[PDB]
Amino acid sequence: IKGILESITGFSIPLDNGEYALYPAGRHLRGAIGYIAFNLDLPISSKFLDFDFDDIDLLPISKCKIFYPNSLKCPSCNEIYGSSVLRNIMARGLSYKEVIEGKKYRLSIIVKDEKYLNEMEAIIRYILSYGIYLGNKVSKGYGKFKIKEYSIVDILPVKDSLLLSDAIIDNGEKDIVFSKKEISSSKFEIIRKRGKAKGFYIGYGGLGFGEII
Amino acid sequence: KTMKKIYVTMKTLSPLYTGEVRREDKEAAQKRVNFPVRKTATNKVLIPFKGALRSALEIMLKAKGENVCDTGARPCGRCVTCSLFGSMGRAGRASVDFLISNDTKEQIVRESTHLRIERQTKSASDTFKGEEVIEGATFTATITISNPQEKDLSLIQSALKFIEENGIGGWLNKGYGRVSFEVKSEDVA
Amino acid sequence: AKTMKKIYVTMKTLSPLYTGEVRREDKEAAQKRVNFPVRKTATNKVLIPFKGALRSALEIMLKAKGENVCDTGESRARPCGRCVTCSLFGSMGRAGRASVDFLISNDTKEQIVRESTHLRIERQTKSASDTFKGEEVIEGATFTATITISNPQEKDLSLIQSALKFIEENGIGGWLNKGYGRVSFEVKSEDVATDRFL
Amino acid sequence: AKTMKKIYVTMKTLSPLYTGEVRREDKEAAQKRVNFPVRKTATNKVLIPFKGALRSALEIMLKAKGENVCDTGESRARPCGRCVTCSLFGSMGRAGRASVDFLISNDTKEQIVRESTHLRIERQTKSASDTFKGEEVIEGATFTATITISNPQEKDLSLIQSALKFIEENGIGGWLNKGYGRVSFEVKSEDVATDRFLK
Amino acid sequence: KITFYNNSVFIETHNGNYLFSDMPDGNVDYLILELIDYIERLKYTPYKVFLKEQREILAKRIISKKIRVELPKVVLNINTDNMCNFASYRLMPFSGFIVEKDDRIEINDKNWFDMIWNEEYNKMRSQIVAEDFLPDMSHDKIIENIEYLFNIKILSKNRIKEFWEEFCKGQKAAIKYITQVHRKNPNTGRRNWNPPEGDFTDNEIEKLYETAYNTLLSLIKYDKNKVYNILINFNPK
Amino acid sequence: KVVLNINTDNMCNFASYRLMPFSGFIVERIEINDKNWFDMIWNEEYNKMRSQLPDMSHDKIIENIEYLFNIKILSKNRIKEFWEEFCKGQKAAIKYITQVHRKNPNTGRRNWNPPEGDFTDNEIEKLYETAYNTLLSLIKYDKNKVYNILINFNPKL
Amino acid sequence: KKVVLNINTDNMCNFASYRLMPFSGFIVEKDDRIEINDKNWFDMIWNEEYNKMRSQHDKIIENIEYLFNIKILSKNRIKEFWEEAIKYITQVHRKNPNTGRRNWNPPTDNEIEKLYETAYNTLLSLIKYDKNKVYNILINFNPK
Ligand SMILES: [Zn+2]
Ligand SMILES: [Zn+2]
Ligand SMILES: [Zn+2]
Repeated sequence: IKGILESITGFSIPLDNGEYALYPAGRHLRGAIGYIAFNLDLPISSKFLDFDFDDIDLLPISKCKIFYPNSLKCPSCNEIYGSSVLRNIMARGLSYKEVIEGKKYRLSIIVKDEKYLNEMEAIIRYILSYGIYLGNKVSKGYGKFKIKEYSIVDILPVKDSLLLSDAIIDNGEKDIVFSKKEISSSKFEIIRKRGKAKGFYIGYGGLGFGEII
Repeated sequence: KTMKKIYVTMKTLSPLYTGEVRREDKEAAQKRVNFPVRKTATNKVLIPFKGALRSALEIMLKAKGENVCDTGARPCGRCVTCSLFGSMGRAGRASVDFLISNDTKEQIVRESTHLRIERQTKSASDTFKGEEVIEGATFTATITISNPQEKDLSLIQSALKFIEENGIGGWLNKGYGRVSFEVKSEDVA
Repeated sequence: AKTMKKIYVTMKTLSPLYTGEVRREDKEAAQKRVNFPVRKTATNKVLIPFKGALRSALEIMLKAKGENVCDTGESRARPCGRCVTCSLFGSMGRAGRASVDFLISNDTKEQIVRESTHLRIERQTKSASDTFKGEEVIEGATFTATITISNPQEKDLSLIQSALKFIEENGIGGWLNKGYGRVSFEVKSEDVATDRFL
Repeated sequence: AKTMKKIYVTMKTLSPLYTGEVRREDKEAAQKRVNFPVRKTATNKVLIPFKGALRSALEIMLKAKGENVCDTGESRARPCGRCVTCSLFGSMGRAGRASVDFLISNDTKEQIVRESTHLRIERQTKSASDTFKGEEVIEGATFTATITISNPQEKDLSLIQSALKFIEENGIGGWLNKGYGRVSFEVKSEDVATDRFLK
Repeated sequence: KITFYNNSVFIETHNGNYLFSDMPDGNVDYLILELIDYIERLKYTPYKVFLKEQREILAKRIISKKIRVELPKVVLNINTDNMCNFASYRLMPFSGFIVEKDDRIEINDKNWFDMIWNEEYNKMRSQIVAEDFLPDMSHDKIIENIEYLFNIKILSKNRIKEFWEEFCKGQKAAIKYITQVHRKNPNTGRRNWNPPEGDFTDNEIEKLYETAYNTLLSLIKYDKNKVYNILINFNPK
Repeated sequence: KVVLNINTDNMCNFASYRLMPFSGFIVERIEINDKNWFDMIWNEEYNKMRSQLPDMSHDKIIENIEYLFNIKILSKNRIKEFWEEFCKGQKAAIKYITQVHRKNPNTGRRNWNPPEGDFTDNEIEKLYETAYNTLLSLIKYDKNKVYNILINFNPKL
Repeated sequence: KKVVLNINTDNMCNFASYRLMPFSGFIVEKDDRIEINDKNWFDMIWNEEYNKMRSQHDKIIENIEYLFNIKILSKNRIKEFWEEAIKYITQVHRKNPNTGRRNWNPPTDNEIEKLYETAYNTLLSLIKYDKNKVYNILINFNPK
């Protein structure tokens, strides 16, 4: 799905060792659409609960095109992103960090099979009327993301030997952490892997995690 | 399943203060204004609105006679406000937006001088500048309630009337933040 | 906690009332015409700060009666948190029980606000050395406020009413020494519970 | 501190009283009928400035006596804050302890307010070369004001009464040269408590 | 108090005595409806009755019976009188303005709108001025003159603040500001300066105003960085 | 579409943008148009519901108002009152200037401020007629041009 | 030239079949493209031009114990000193010549001015001490 998401309200997404994700990842888009899909009775929620489905990250866009890889430099204009966008928030005995809103981000949800499109089109309609909430403190109003554009373009995969997002391969020096929090199961797990660094898609841990640019 | 979507329109009747939380933006603003209002980078105004709704429902349901936890203590998970506005485990059904202004900063946000006057000498002992929202400024929100019940619109509207009488944001005792909240409910299936 | 005190205050002006504009943008827009604008809303209604006047009234009266009452008037003075006006109006930790609203006028600026001319006259030659224009709120203009006391006590209303009669005696707003701000207050109280909305 | 002085003055008018209207819109409403409107409330009662008259009287006499008094009448003059009238009527860092109310008539408009005709006559010809109409306050009209001295001293009532007798001698406001505004004062003072309202 | 009769609700309040339609015996201040006999049999003839088009013809009979008949934010009139009587209707040929406030809706004439248009015109004109956004002395002499006029309070922090605001608006706006401030009034004899403190006469006061004029004139020819480093020492904001 | 229906003069240059402050009416073929439309529409419908100048040069205008301001025939009260009647229309200004200029038949006293100096009788009446013709011809100009002319003489119009 | 309304037309009235609206916007010539934009517009560009014009040892520890015990050298002071520092300390001690208002905290008046001077001395000396030494010194007094 080709589109542009505007962060209406800022998002807070923490990681280990002290740092924050400089933009929202595809796992958060996957989680939030899974939450909407369970709240709409659409039959894609079991596929969401499955963590190895390819059947179905959000990178910032530039003054040009998309920012490419903690700093993300622009390909053409060579504008710089990162560590001028994170902002510290001390609020009522809490100290977290967020991203300033008003910035535009890519859409990356590529359905490999046509059979669920309708379904994906349906939830895009919900987003186009209500918005998607990505990150921490979702119920406090944080992490709002409106859609500015929407279209559907088919994509042929890579016909080459860079990693725009991150990847999960063997043993790595880096460490990537995602989670599974199943509603109507009372289960939450901060599951751990190592993976490679950054700079079709998968490879090889998950569908909404790997990217080959 | 069904869900309830409540559009909250908000008109400001007495000036509104919500303190800015972004530290770098605060210290960028501290050379001029000692109390910057909570502002976006889209030059719009942010108001926390789940805390006011939850606190209003906690004091009202506690003074009615129901068994509701008082935050200020972990949430119990079995009361009405834990089933509606969240508990440590069970997420809240009622996601409540920030109260985003329909206008930008330059139309509604003004730097205003406040005093501290000596009681005997009757002169301005101290001085400060704080940013405040003008009155008649219209804020919008939409709150989303998943798997609603019968006592869903009534509790939200009653907490909304508690915020009308009490106020929202900071400097609540001085008369700041007295607002009026229109509403518009809809059911999405 | 089960009850709250609602004090509806209706105040009329017996003397012309001035309180000074606080918004810089509004004040710099107003000095192209007037030198001392009156503090108004963006809905063109006159606003007066009210918690400070009631608090100052209670501090002067309670200090002169003899109770152990702190003074928050001095420069960066800290409230103690032990006196009755620390409990009633605010402390450094505990919030104030009385949420004192602003004095919102009933009419707008074209009805009650009138720009006037003030002077400064030499004492020897008896000529007007200086002259400046200042807005003022007319006499008989009425204002509404609401004081909501949560966790009430028996003596909170007597304290608020005594502060109101002290504000009648001294004045509210600015230019109080020149005769401005003398007012008359009407009080309608009531006990409510907090679950009228429920 | 513990007590405050209350000075209720009741002033009756002996020669006609003019004090000019200040409000620009009230002026512009009244100049279609009267060229010199009198100062008036919205409740149709006559307002007179009182703090400046008492202050100017005290500065004039305490300057003629030789006491250290600043003048606050010259152009943009600021009070030093160490005088005797600087304590009573204020300075830049301290307010005045004597809050002086406006002189408000006990009667209303259209009962003490009378609109009259004034002249300017050629000296060589004896003809009315000009004519205007001004609004006065009749003689015997009674005005009531209150002075609240927050921190009373021994010499405050004597200073206030001396300034009142100077206002009797000079006139209170308006065309004081022509004979307007000659008034007389009746003073009733009491040392009330500050905590009298704390029942 | 609510009695009953043959279908009649007789709700007594503290304000008025309604009767929703045997007849009662007390005052029926408002009656809600051969019936004329039902009117005529009823003591203390009602103030105003509350009565498909036959109604109106019936209302004409109720009009002829000498009884008032009604056929089913506070608003104030700031209007004139004029008046007229056309087709048994007291009228007024007026076009105006409906003004909506928080509690009142008022009906105002075109004169009030002309009042509002004059205010809005005078507001708009004093926003955009000229080209928003010389003598010469040395920099150190500018320092000691601004220090000397700061000590005697001729150049104050507020004057330095408005000087910096008019300097940020450009050269000509600041020139207009200092020529307005140093403007000797021909009919009054004062300029818009703070008078100096100290035992002075008129000649040295006029000379000090002249050096204030020349110092603030020669500071305008300098760049913004020197002016900022010159005025932070006196006005830190 | 847009038809501006206003004079695009009085264009100052704030920053790098030739702006021009305006207050008017947007009327829907949308057409921005000034207060003269509201006068025309108000007279038209207010009467439809009731059914039961000299031309002297701008430089000479400015020079003559400056001359009469120096000799105090035209003053800040007169320039403000004439501006108030000019805002009330072009027919109230005619009435006000005629009322000030007129010689009362019994007294012979025109309502102008007398000149300051040693002017004789014919020169005084010539300057009174100069004030009449100058303020009469000034009305023929639009509100913005009248404002820039008199804003120099009275800075608080 | 082509003329574009940036103003909001979504508030109107109907008088004499004319859909009219009183407005107070400014007409801007812009390079053969005229526009009529609102007052907010001028507020925004007045702000933009203003921002464009704006683009140009044991005794020491015992003194800190006394001063933090009566809270003149309080927690935000220790923080902003850590955030720093000579120009800061100059800016938080300089007496205002008009009001005599030093920007310190209230703790006789002679003891107050001695305590204020004591603070300036202690604050200046601790900056003399190297980092870490002061940093550790300052942690058990205001942990942040
Ligand atoms: Zn609970
Ligand atoms: Zn206390
Ligand atoms: Zn003095």
